[PDB]
Amino acid sequence: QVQLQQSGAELARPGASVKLSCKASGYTFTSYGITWVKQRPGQGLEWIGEIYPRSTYTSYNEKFKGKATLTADKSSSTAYMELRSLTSEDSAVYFCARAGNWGGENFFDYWGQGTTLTVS
Amino acid sequence: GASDIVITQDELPVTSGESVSISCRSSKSLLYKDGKTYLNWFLQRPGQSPQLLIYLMSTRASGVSDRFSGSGSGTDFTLEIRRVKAEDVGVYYCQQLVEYPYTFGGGTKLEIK
Ligand SMILES: C=CC[N+]1([C@H]2C[C@H]3[C@@H]4CC[C@H]5C[C@H](O)[C@@H](N6CCOCC6)C[C@]5(C)[C@H]4CC[C@]3(C)[C@H]2OC(C)=O)CCCC1
Repeated sequence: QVQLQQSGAELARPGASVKLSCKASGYTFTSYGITWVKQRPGQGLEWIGEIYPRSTYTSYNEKFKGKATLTADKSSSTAYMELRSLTSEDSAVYFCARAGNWGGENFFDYWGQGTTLTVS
Repeated sequence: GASDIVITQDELPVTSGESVSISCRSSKSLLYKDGKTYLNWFLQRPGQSPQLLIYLMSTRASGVSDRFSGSGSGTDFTLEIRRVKAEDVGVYYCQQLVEYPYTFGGGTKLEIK
């Protein structure tokens, strides 16, 4: 059973940073990637970026470059997203999801439950 | 981003057991040189994570009811929802994966009468 388990909701102050985690289990973590999505309260979905721990490959939406930093720890099958210089626009639910390989399988097939960030 | 692919969705309360179709248009073709069309449909139920319904334009994801079907041309797409149920309530999104950045439509809400 594939599972992605996200860290708990957080309250943060403007100007602070936070580091959100996404723990993967039930499959070979390094055979796939992890991708992150933002949803502001009441709003749509936005793609942040992806990371592939085996090759270290990353891709970012330019909108989030230097707001979001994606890392991964192969030794614990955990992906991280650090959000810096927080503002009220950063209040959202952040999801992680699996990212797949060439051929288009396993893209956004499993999701974490989301982490709510509230910037005060 | 000025050059990002823009995805537009149509708007729809649906009577239980009736049917709706949701449409999605892309500003560029999502048909890649490999012959596949990189268009996803998601349902995000309230308080839940988005669920992949359809990928590669027309392939139903594992676990998804055959009440959902996807079709399209490469620039225009449709999600058919048969025999609508309470569990179908939420926001439907289409998403393209043909080019970076990946982009989503603005969502289509479905509410049950
Ligand atoms: C069909 C085209 C659409 N794009 C391609 C782009 C493709 C990626 C290019 C970069 C690769 C680096 C990475 O190191 C690779 N390794 C990970 C470890 O295992 C072996 C492979 C896979 C990798 C992430 C590719 C996976 C499939 C990628 C996302 C493709 O997208 C899809 C949805 O299939 C083009 C631009 C936007 C996405």
